[PDB]
Amino acid sequence: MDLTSKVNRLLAEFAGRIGLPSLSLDEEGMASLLFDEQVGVTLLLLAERERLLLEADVVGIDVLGEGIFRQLASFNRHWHRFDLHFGFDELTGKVQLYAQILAAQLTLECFEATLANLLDHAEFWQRLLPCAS
Amino acid sequence: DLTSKVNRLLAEFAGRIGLPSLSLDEEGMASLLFDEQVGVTLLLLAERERLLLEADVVGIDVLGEGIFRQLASFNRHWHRFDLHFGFDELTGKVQLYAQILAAQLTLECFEATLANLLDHAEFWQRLLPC
Amino acid sequence: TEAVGHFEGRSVTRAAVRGEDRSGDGTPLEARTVRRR
Repeated sequence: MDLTSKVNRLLAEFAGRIGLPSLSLDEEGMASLLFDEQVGVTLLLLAERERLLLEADVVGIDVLGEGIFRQLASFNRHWHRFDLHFGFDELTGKVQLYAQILAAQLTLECFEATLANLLDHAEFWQRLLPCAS
Repeated sequence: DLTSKVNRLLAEFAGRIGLPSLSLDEEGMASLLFDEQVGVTLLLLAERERLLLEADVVGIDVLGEGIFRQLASFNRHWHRFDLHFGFDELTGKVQLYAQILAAQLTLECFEATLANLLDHAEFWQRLLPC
Repeated sequence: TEAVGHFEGRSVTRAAVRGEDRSGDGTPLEARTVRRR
């Protein structure tokens, strides 16, 4: 059994738990979700490096005052304290948190825990970063 | 004795690298200088079972005022090479970070990651100022 | 009707991947020079 199907098996079980009919990876090995119609999360399977990537949209750059990218970089210096680091998508204008799961520890329990944590922080920086008040 | 393991690997590595001896200091850190241009700073976190590698790239005094945007953007794609850009406020120099868990902490994995880290560190030094 | 799920106190809907919407030579260590500082 290849890695792709191993993960597809995990996403099928995860779907059954939350109430979605089905859930699988793309031909590119991708799958996206939308939480509370606000936080978008994308799953990225890297079969080569055997690891699952998790992208999370935090906030839009239009609501952010400048000088924040510096405070985000200062965060990445201690990313190991949360296993999460910041990134940016120029095309979308969205600030993103990234989390990864090694194929060796990739289980349902670990996947849900890593996702819930990623969302916990994403929602936090989504409510904190904006300066528009 | 998780600290002695790293000292054991740093000991065996010390012979292969050419250095007389190598071990973590009282704090649990270590500083090395490669090619006289690249500098890596080992850092062992006991309770977390992690080995951090901080590689100085370039100071911010030669970059523009719109460089912080770029770094964040780079971290999106460098998320594949298991690397990312950060910054030390006190020092004042952008850095590339990488970590090795106690689970995969082997001599082979140590040199492989460090080899990859040095290549990317050098690669960026030349390109950052532009 | 669009399917809606629930995860840790959050509603969840299937989202499009929108891949089109939004988006080295290894150098051995033996060759590299070392300088403990």
